[PDB]
Amino acid sequence: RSYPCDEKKQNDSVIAECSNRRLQEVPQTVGKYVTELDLSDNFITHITNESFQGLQNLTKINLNHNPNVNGLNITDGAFLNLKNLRELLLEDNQLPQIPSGLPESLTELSLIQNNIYNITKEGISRLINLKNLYLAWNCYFNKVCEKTNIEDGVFETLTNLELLSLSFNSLSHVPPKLPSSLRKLFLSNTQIKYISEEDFKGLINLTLLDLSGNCPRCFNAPFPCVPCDGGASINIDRFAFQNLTQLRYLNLSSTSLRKINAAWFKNMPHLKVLDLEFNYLVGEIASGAFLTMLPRLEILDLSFNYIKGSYPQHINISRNFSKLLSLRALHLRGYVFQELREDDFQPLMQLPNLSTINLGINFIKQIDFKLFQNFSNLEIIYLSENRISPLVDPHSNFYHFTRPLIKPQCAAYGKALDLSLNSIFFIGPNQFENLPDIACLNLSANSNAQVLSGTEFSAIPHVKYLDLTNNRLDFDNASALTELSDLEVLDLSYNSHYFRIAGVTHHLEFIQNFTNLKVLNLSHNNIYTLTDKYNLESKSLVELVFSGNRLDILWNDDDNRYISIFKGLKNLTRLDLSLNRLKHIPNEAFLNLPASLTELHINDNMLKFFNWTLLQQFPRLELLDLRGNKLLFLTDSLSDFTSSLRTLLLSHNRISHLPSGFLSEVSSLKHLDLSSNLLKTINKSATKLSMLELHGNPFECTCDIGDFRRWMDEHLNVKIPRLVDVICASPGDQRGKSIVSLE
Amino acid sequence: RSYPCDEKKQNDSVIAECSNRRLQEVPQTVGKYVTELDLSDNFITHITNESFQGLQNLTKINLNHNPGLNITDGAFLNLKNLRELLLEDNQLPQIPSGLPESLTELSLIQNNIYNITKEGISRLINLKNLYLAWNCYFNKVCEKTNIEDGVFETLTNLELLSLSFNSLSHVPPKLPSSLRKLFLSNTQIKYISEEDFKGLINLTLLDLSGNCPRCFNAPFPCVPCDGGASINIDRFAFQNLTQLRYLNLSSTSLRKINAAWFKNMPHLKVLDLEFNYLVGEIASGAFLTMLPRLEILDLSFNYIKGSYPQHINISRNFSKLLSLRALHLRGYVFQELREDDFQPLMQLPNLSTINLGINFIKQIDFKLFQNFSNLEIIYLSENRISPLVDPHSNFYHFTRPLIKPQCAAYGKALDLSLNSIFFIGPNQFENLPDIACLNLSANSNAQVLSGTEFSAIPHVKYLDLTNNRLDFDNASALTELSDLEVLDLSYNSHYFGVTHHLEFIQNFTNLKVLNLSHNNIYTLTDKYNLESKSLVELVFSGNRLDILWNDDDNRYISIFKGLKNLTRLDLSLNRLKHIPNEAFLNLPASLTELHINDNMLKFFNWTLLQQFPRLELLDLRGNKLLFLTDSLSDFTSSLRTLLLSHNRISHLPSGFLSEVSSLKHLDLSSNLLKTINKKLSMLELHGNPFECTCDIGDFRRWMDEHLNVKIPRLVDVICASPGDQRGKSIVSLE
Ligand SMILES: *[C@@H]1O[C@H](CO)[C@@H](O[C@@H]2O[C@H](CO)[C@@H](O[C@@H]3O[C@H](CO[C@H]4O[C@H](CO)[C@@H](O)[C@H](O)[C@@H]4O)[C@@H](O)[C@H](O[C@H]4O[C@H](CO)[C@@H](O)[C@H](O)[C@@H]4O)[C@@H]3O)[C@H](O)[C@H]2NC(C)=O)[C@H](O)[C@H]1NC(C)=O
Ligand SMILES: *[C@@H]1O[C@H](CO)[C@@H](O[C@@H]2O[C@H](CO)[C@@H](O[C@@H]3O[C@H](CO[C@H]4O[C@H](CO)[C@@H](O)[C@H](O)[C@@H]4O)[C@@H](O)[C@H](O)[C@@H]3O)[C@H](O)[C@H]2NC(C)=O)[C@H](O)[C@H]1NC(C)=O
Ligand SMILES: *[C@@H]1O[C@H](CO)[C@@H](O[C@@H]2O[C@H](CO)[C@@H](O[C@H]3O[C@H](CO[C@H]4O[C@H](CO)[C@@H](O)[C@H](O)[C@@H]4O)[C@@H](O)[C@H](O)[C@@H]3O)[C@H](O)[C@H]2NC(C)=O)[C@H](O)[C@H]1NC(C)=O
Ligand SMILES: *[C@@H]1O[C@H](CO)[C@@H](O[C@@H]2O[C@H](CO)[C@@H](O[C@@H]3O[C@H](CO)[C@@H](O)[C@H](O)[C@@H]3O)[C@H](O)[C@H]2NC(C)=O)[C@H](O)[C@H]1NC(C)=O
Ligand SMILES: *[C@@H]1O[C@H](CO)[C@@H](O[C@@H]2O[C@H](CO)[C@@H](O)[C@H](O)[C@H]2NC(C)=O)[C@H](O)[C@H]1NC(C)=O
Ligand SMILES: *[C@@H]1O[C@H](CO)[C@@H](O[C@@H]2O[C@H](CO)[C@@H](O)[C@H](O)[C@H]2NC(C)=O)[C@H](O)[C@H]1NC(C)=O
Ligand SMILES: COc1ccc2c(-c3ccc(O)c(C)c3)ccnc2c1
Ligand SMILES: COc1ccc2c(-c3ccc(O)c(C)c3)ccnc2c1
Ligand SMILES: *[C@@H]1O[C@H](CO)[C@@H](O)[C@H](O)[C@H]1NC(C)=O
Ligand SMILES: *[C@@H]1O[C@H](CO)[C@@H](O)[C@H](O)[C@H]1NC(C)=O
Ligand SMILES: *[C@@H]1O[C@H](CO)[C@@H](O)[C@H](O)[C@H]1NC(C)=O
Repeated sequence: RSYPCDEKKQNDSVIAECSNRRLQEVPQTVGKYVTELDLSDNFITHITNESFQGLQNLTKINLNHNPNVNGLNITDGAFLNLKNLRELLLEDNQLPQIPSGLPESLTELSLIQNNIYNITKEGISRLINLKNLYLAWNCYFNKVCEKTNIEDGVFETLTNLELLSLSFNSLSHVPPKLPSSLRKLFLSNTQIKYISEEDFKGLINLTLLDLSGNCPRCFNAPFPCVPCDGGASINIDRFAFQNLTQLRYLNLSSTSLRKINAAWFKNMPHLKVLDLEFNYLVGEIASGAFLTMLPRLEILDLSFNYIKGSYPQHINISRNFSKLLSLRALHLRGYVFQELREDDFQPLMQLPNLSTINLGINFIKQIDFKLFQNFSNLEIIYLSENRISPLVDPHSNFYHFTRPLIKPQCAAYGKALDLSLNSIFFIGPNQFENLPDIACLNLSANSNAQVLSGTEFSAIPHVKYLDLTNNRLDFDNASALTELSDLEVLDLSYNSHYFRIAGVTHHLEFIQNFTNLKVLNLSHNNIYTLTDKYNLESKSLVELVFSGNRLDILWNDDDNRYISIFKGLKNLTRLDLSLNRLKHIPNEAFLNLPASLTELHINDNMLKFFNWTLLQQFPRLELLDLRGNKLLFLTDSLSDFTSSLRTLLLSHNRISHLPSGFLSEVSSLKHLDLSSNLLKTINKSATKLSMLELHGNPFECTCDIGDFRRWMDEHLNVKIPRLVDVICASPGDQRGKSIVSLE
Repeated sequence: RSYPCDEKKQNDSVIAECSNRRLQEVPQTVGKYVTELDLSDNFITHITNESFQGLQNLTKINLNHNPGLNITDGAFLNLKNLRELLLEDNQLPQIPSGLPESLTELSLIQNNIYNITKEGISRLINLKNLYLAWNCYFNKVCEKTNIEDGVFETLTNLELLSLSFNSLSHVPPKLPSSLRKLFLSNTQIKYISEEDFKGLINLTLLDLSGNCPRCFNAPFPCVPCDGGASINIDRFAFQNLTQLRYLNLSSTSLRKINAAWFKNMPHLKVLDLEFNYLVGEIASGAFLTMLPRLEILDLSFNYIKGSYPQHINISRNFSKLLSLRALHLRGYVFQELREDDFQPLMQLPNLSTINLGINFIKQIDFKLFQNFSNLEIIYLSENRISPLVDPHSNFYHFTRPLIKPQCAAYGKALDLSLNSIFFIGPNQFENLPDIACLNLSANSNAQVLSGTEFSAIPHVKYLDLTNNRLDFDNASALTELSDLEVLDLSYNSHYFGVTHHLEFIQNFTNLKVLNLSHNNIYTLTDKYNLESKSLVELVFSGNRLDILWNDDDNRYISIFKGLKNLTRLDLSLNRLKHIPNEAFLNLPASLTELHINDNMLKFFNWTLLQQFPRLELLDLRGNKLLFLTDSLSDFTSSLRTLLLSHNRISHLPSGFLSEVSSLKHLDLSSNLLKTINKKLSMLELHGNPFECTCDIGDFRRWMDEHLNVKIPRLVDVICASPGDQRGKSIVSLE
């Protein structure tokens, strides 16, 4: 049993997860087999040639974010002992210089978020084996440095370097003497205003070049931002990319470009992805000579080149967009325009592989929706943050929202269409005419108050995943949504009435109708009474998320109407009853919970009593989640009630005693979470167990606890995570120390 | 010191607050003098002869929300000065037998009283206001409220009679002539006879709302008459009702309004026609010519389902409304407002309020609001303007000012909240009248303010920009409003790690109140001080003063040093563990009210209160404070109100109060005091783990010696130990 780090196999090696544990120094108590050690986000202040002895097999060390709440003191040659160190991460360490005498065995070095202003031969030219060198975020908006200083030809000794990142350093100019081994050169936000012909010669293996943020488009810029003055674009010489014939990724976002020289791509027959966000290219989009130079371009971002002060009727799309044969995703966020017509997108209708059109946040009023029928491969039509009316961390892409436009689980069903955050206040009768066949649909957050009658979705009868979150919908008619017989997922999360006055009823009879409905989410609907039918019914449903409702009211109904609300959901395996303000559950009510359950969540309620006997009603149950409640005790023999339960989550409760033979014998239990409770100790009197969580208990650390210590040691198979936070409250002297420290 | 009731005199009388104390019976522990006894919201089950034994000097008794409640026939008879009895939410099956003739007001709301019998109330001759709403409404038991013939006819001083939320089917016969306010909402009365309201010549208010309701999109249950069928009101229904000031026909499913209804009704002042089907009537509108004295017309939510018309059709007969003060056309739902459409309201001399909330209007011809003599309130919330290039509440017409009063006070108010003004248009404000109060809240507004956006309405005194994404980095931002006094930027953040420039504040000659709550301010660029000679109030809640004051170079040690007129400052929710000792001394010495609550303070340097000779109120609630100083007098003589609840203070320094004569109100509720040892007016102790051992029944006597000092919530100052005692109130032990 390791301490303080959590140690485990990874692939074919053993790894030491030692992060966020308040260590003031590299431990010497690390396993012998460990080759990767993560000490990041700690209180480590100094590193000497002695810190990592007896650990010479180490391949990778991560020291990021040390220390927390002056920087890190790295003695010279501190690491020269480690003859196998490949990857060394020193990020956010407040380093004042490149540490000297770093092992020549290194292949990946990261020194981002430090105060390093000199890049010297001393520091890193002995490191002939570097593949990946990351020096970013060192001089930006800081009294010093004035300017990062790059000793002429530091690199070039680096004949194996493939990745170099100098982004976010005041460089003013591209370093000369860069190795020809480079494939990826990151120079975002480096105050490089001009790109000579000479600057990138000899880099005939370049696959990626990042020059974003040079001559920022500073307008409404979240971070500080010093534009070039004259509002001038970066200045790239004509033939400046002529011997870059491998370039696959070019990121010119936020370089104040008005004009794009088609010369730049003359020798770039493979350009795959072009970032042009945060520029002034409305003009160039209208004409665009350069579009003829990019028959292999797969991803084009022209987002956020709107013209301040302006809100034009139509978008202007060059004919040349049709020369983009290989285009897969066109990102046209925040161009800002009112009407979009069939004819405006004629160019894109020919592109065979175009599957994503992103028209996010253009505040568009009218769209000619039939136009999307005319595309062989549209999979994702993303129209969030428009005005359609009813119809009668420095390791993140800084500029292009890379996470999915639409929830995988929704898009997985087919063509997706996102109309969230528009003006669709009711669903017009022509709302969805001329749409192609949509499988996934977002109407979230449209202040939408439709009285659903069963005819609103007839034009797209095959929607499978429907997101209606954050509207004001009325599904009192039991025909509601019936035209969607293939619907599999429904999200009514956060749905209320338009008045947001307390006292709203709900009819849930529409649910029973669906023969393959699988997931329904009524979270935060504030349901306290159903009208007429007091049972939900489904032969298909598998998941109901009922959180943020008033089951506390429903089950305390003195006349007993909701004793079986859920029983008729006959296939249900997962039920989330969290946040329902539950003090206790009528025994009768709990025994009507569908016997089919596998996972039950009653966490974050106010339960003070739980009838462990009732788990006999539930032969298939595996996960029971009673976290964040007010429970005082546990039944002294669980086995007798269930032989199915795998995981029991009790954390954030008021349990001070473990019953005798509680764990002897739970039998089928693997994960037990008794963390943040009121245990002071554990009897030896209290198995197939494999996680036991205990951090956050006010443990009395005397000789009484010694029982448990030797139970732990004689049960290494049972993981107990997070030891650091298994804290003695008493008796300080002991207080604050980990219960693994005593004798 | 009355227990358990808190007692205090108001005018000649004397009140005994006695609610929310978990009482199971009527204390015989009651001040003999008490004339008003409030017992509501408790755990009471029985009322007897000698539940009020020697209390003949009682005048009002409230027993609402208890615990059903059981009352002995004649339980109240003894009390010959009993005027007002309130018995709501009591689960009563019948009207208590034998009630004092003396009653002028009775209330039996939210009970199960299905029969109104002479036996019950025919003796109560002096009744003026009788409330019986919500007894027979959607519970299978009681199909119908049974009302004895002429039961109310002996009540011949009866002014107000409410029976709303009861199935009656028809207006009861034999009502007394002295009725002035008859409330019959939600009663299932689809027909009004001529005889129903015969001769009620003192009526000023009639409520028929909710009979044959517009059930479509109704929050609570709802059942229309058969078909979309309207209430049926006989042509003569209202013929002898000349006094009527108030008529509520909300949600009666009206398509047609018979102008004859108003023939004999020249003084009608307020008329509710909300939630009906009168798009037609609004276009034609005969009834409109019969309403010369009407002041508040409400036509809200008459929208036709499925429809979204370009225009609104106002009949020209809208000009026959010469007394009009407020028109409420919410939820009509239309797309364009042309100058011509509101011709009929333009010379109505006293029209001060137009409310067009929730119409989803895309375009308005704004110059038209210039053709109005007395507009004060133009309410356009929840439309689509683009950038230009409880029983006793009102079910339907909601009452709560349309615009914060504080804003409206300044002059003409324009609320364009919840529209689509995603930036500020070059011509957004051209051809508006002279606006004093503007609400731009929640338009997803990303304007980079440059100092010229507002110059067509430069006389804005109160500007509300909350819930947008404004960029005010430029030092000229908003300066064009040199008369600006209130600025609200609550919840403003970038549309995507964002820094702030605040220089713009200094330029204002007359700015009173600045609100920056929830701006996640962690850094200022260039200038590190806020500066103003006018600012009285700053709200800096929900920002990163923890980061700013833990700067290495100490840039922000004088962030507010230069708000030299500052009286009120709010540093709540800033994640403060620790305020650097001299940063605290650089807060305006002008300060009167300093709020540092809902942070994480471990320590507080009580000495530094010397530098603040004006401080009346200090608020440190919701922190982790361990200690109070013993010598608070040395450090201030100004402080009146100190608030410490929700801290970890287990010790009260001896003679802490003695002598901080200045202190009037001291809140130590929800702290760790186990006890209290050896000129104040309130002291809050509840929520403390008191030890109820014999030592420190000192404090118990210290309470007796000082009756002047008020302790609220006494039933909740609760022994934790040794217990046994655990759960008992401190007051009870011996
Ligand atoms: C309304 O209610 C629904 C139903 O709950 C919510 O939608 C579900 O949301 C949950 C998360 O809240 C989703 O669960 C997550 O799925 C992710 C996708 O998993 C991939 O890989 C797994 C491997 O097993 C596959 O099963 C799956 O097909 C995918 O290929 C996972 O990333 C998530 O894993 C979580 O657990 C592990 C720990 O075990 C963590 O390491 C992860 O970080 C993570 O937290 C998780 O399982 C679920 O898939 C959604 N379902 C549907 C149908 O949409 C909605 O969110 C809710 N709506 C609103 C508004 O709240
Ligand atoms: C941003 O900060 C603003 C300034 O703090 C917030 O506005 C303030 O809101 C408080 C309450 O949150 C108001 O105080 C209330 O005012 C009413 C009315 O007071 C006036 O009239 C009464 C008689 O009716 C009289 O007694 C007073 O003397 C007043 O003249 C009080 O009745 C309440 O008890 C309470 O004090 C401030 O008045 C108000 N200031 C302004 C300038 O509006 C604002 O809400 C904040 N924004 C957000 C989003 O939170
Ligand atoms: C149909 O429209 C009717 C208007 O014709 C509505 O009648 C109004 O009913 C409301 C809600 O029950 C009632 O509530 C208010 O009155 C109580 C008494 O007023 C006191 O306080 C005020 C304020 O300071 C003062 O001006 C008064 O003199 C008095 O002292 C208040 O306790 C309560 O908080 C509330 O303000 C209205 O007074 C009543 N209007 C009249 C003129 O009687 C009716 O509600 C509506 N029906 C439905 C179902 O919506
Ligand atoms: C400008 O655009 C380029 C692409 O043209 C962006 O390059 C990408 O940068 C992101 C963020 O670092 C990289 O993602 C990372 O990948 C690695 C390795 O698989 C992983 O460790 C990280 O978790 C993350 O997934 C991405 O690889 C890199 N793209 C390529 C093709 O190398 C660049 O960030 C843009 N510049 C700015 C300032 O936004
Ligand atoms: C439908 O649109 C809404 C709004 O765009 C999406 O909501 C976002 O969801 C993610 C993950 O659930 C959150 O982190 C964001 O904060 C949400 N944004 C907002 C503005 O609320 C929603 O996920 C979309 N639905 C689908 C199925 O993709
Ligand atoms: C501007 O418009 C907003 C939106 O209607 C108003 O916001 C309300 O503020 C009050 C507090 O005064 C809250 O109780 C409500 O919840 C808010 N309503 C909404 C819909 O958010 C705001 O009051 C208006 N500003 C002024 C100055 O009148
Ligand atoms: C003077 O400052 C501005 C600021 C913002 C805009 C915008 C704008 C607004 C909100 C948005 O979400 C997007 C993408 C753009 C459009 C036009 N003109 C402006 C002028
Ligand atoms: C069949 O269901 C509906 C539901 C709602 C409407 C609405 C509507 C929506 C939301 C609102 O706030 C207002 C005031 C009206 C307008 C038209 N036709 C409808 C049809
Ligand atoms: C489109 O995608 C397919 C399969 O991924 C690929 O074979 C084809 O080359 C692509 N089309 C073009 C024009 O590049
Ligand atoms: C119930 O759902 C499970 C998947 O959760 C599935 O294996 C089973 O076939 C379903 N049975 C019915 C009747 O829906
Ligand atoms: C400072 O505040 C006081 C009280 O509101 C006021 O009388 C005075 O005019 C203000 N000072 C300035 C310079 O505006």
